[PDB]
Amino acid sequence: LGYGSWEIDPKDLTFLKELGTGQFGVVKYGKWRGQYDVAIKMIKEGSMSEDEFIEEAKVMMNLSHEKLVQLYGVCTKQRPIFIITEYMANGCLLNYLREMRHRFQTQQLLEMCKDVCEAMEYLESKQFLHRDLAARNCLVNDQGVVKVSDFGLSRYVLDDEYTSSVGSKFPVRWSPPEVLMYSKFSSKSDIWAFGVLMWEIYSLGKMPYERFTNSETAEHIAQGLRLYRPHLASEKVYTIMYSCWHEKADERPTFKILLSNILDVMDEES
Ligand SMILES: Cc1nn(C(C)C)c(C)c1-c1nc2c(-c3ccc4c(c3)CCCC[C@H]4NC(=O)c3nc(C(C)(C)C)no3)ccnc2[nH]1
Repeated sequence: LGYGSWEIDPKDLTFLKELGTGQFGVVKYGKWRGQYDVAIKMIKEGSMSEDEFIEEAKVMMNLSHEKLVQLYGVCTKQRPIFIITEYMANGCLLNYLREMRHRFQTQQLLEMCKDVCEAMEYLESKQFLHRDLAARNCLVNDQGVVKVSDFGLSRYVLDDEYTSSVGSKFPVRWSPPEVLMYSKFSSKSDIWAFGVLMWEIYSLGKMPYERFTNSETAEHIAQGLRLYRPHLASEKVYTIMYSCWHEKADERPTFKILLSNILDVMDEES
């Protein structure tokens, strides 16, 4: 009584560990009904357009793919509201990449790219944009599988420093020229970001354009210059990520085409 299909009873949650603090505040690890691992976003007051998100959560619930971090439900009766998601034991892809001890083989790096590409192909098939695809917004489970996280939530951020294209928190380094110039988001801006994500993976989580500021990056990419080949990327892998950065959005591949290209390179580089 008093819960829709989207609604989780917060009394069913056991809080176990703090995972960190992001754009909407603290996120914790816990259990649901004593036995199911979950992550719990405790949505900071003022940080989210909550009513709009709650309506969208109904759509997000139905986005189900193995390589997408699942939304399990929301707790909306109380302030702060909670968002309950799939838990990922190996944490953020960016941090995971930066842990040199893993000493990833290039086949593992390509598999990470494929994991993300599968998730993104699924989202593309639902005409659903991520809008902030980057290694920091991917997660890794205890089997080393990478999944895409927090797809679509950018739409509900109430922080001008995140939303404004000249804001301090805006993902300049993952954005195509038409986003930077006209804030024109499309499937093809997710494609561009995916190419940068591939670059992050093969660079083991270096900052894209690490020697530039955001402002200098915007200027660089408007002049047609690009990231260049990470040491661990083969020429074939580099060709794939580079294909994501065509100046003309309509000349960039789809995620289906990228997936096919990644599978081909796996077959050629096994
Ligand atoms: C990390 C981490 N380390 N470890 C070990 C290895 C030490 C573990 C187990 C984790 C871990 N973390 C998660 C999370 C999670 C997701 C998002 C976030 C957080 C945590 C908090 C950190 C800040 C970003 C934070 N962004 C957000 O909440 C958000 N960003 C957005 C954007 C795009 C801005 C729209 N929307 O929500 C979810 C599911 N399983 C997890 N496992």
